[PDB]
Amino acid sequence: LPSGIELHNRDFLTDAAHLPDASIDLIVADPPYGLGKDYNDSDKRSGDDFLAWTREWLELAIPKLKPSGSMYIFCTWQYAPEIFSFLKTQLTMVNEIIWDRRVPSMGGTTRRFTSVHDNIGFFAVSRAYYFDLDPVRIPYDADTKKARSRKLFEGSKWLEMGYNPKDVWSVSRLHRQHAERVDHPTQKPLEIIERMVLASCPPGGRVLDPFMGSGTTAVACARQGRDFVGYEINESYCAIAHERVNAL
Amino acid sequence: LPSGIELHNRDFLTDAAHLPDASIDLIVADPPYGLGKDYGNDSDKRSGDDFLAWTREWLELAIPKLKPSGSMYIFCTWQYAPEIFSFLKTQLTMVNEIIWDRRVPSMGGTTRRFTSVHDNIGFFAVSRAYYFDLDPVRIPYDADTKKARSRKLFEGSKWLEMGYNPKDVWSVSRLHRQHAERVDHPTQKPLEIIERMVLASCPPGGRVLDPFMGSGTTAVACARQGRDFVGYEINESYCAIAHERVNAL
DNA sequence: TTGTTTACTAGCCA
DNA sequence: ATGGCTAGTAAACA
DNA sequence: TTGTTTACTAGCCA
DNA sequence: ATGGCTAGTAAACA
Ligand SMILES: Nc1ncnc2c1ncn2[C@@H]1O[C@H](C[C@@H](N)CC[C@H](N)C(=O)O)[C@@H](O)[C@H]1O
Ligand SMILES: Nc1ncnc2c1ncn2[C@@H]1O[C@H](C[C@@H](N)CC[C@H](N)C(=O)O)[C@@H](O)[C@H]1O
Ligand SMILES: OC[C@H]1O[C@@](CO)(O[C@H]2O[C@H](CO)[C@@H](O)[C@H](O)[C@H]2O)[C@@H](O)[C@@H]1O
Repeated sequence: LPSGIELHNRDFLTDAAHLPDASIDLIVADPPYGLGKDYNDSDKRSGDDFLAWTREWLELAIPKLKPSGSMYIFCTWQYAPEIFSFLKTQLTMVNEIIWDRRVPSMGGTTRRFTSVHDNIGFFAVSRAYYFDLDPVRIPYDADTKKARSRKLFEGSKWLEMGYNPKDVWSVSRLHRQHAERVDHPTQKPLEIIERMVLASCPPGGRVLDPFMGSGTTAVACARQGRDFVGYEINESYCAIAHERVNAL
Repeated sequence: LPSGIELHNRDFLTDAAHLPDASIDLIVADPPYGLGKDYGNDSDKRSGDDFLAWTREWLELAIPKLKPSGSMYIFCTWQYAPEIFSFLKTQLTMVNEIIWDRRVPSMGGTTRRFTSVHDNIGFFAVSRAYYFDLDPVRIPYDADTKKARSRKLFEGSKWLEMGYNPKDVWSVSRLHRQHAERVDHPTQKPLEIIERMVLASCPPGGRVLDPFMGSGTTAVACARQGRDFVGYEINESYCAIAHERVNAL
């Protein structure tokens, strides 16, 4: 395991104290959504119970942010207004990013529009948070270049280097047979996590994942060169995280 | 003006008495986002608690106008969506959170954030027996995509042979100024998405309310789809365009 | 071209 | 207050 | 092929 | 407390 890469198979809430306050540049928080998934009982909480537990781990993770830190939190629309409304009292919301998973959730419903997107709250401790777009700009290919280029835009940073990813990221969910896929139920694309890691944490900086699971953020910090602290209570997920960071 | 489509050049929050309680099948509300736009008025200049109290006020007037099967779509920005949705969940139940991918991002010149190309829409319902019909809004596959999707497991399926759910993310590009449908409105919404709402959550003949009709896109939607419509808008210029868009059908 | 699957069925009736 | 039966649900990876 | 624009800069300075 | 100046921000309509 590399320098700065820390994998703790420990309950984050008990072992948060073991992490120094104001010592993490970025928190990549993909916690249980409260959707009844089989991880333990972590995602088997619903309603005000789940909201209370969410707040409980958030008040432990927030103080560990440096004055320049930022945070991305994954959630479902079913709870996003409340969790975001709470986090707006503690930090400032810089963005709401929509992961358009392209592939919709199945079930067989016809009484509503099917879920295709996940909500991501992008918060910051202060207005002097760190944000660097250049590493995450998306380049135009030759054809997309020739289409967007005009003598009003020639030389513009968005044209030559790349455009802003925007607050909706259209990336397909990892198929079970995808090369990236491992033995985790709710994996996250490396594209997404890597974008966030590059855009809000200095090189060699510290990224905390209170609910790390497969080490997706761990892999994202291994490459791109950033320090990482992870917390996953499931032994098998920590194993797969190790294998994922020990193959780069 | 056609029958069943009513256009009012007044303030909504004050004519709410006129509207009967439990008469509206569907509310399609596109309110001021609290963003500083100039609608010819200063309604979108409110921010923070001012904006949110004003929002909750007009909402407390609009909600009783929905009959039990009633539903509501509400446009908003991510800066105020958590609070607005949190309040509305105490009144009605949230069925969906639809994200309007406007495809074209907001301009300004920032490099410290992610440019906006999403608007939030809250889909709430009064009861669990709310009206909803997906078949009018199913998206049919074309001769190439259905072929790419058709497997023996899916042959004869409702979603394959007819059309799939539009999902809670609608990637409909914003209306360019030179676009044919575009009128002289600062924040015009495309006819596609409002027509989708009108077709799905309002039965043929039902009454739709747009407290902030603007250019009357909901009026055109209700006229083209055989649904009654009522609207409110203080700008007479916007109401004039709202008219013209309906008489042109 | 094809098997298969991913964080988000639901309304009745009993 | 609580299950079970039903008609039903996409895009994209290997 | 090309002009033009649409609900959402941002920090500094005199 | 107030503009102004800067360095910038894109898909898609006509
Ligand atoms: N108290 C807890 N502390 C640390 N991890 C937890 C805790 N409770 C649940 N978890 C784990 O958090 C993970 C949530 C996952 N959605 C994270 C997946 C991860 N983002 C990935 O891309 O693979 C689950 O695997 C849980 O086992
Ligand atoms: N009290 C008010 N009552 C009725 N309309 C109002 C009020 N305040 C502001 N408005 C208008 O509400 C509209 C908000 C816009 N989103 C309407 C756009 C409209 N959905 C369209 O299709 O273009 C503005 O045109 C306002 O002038
Ligand atoms: O608006 C529904 C919304 O509420 C949530 C919590 O955000 O669930 C709560 O409210 C439901 C109302 O239908 C109850 O069924 C549920 O018991 C309660 O927790 C979400 O599940 C849903 O998105």
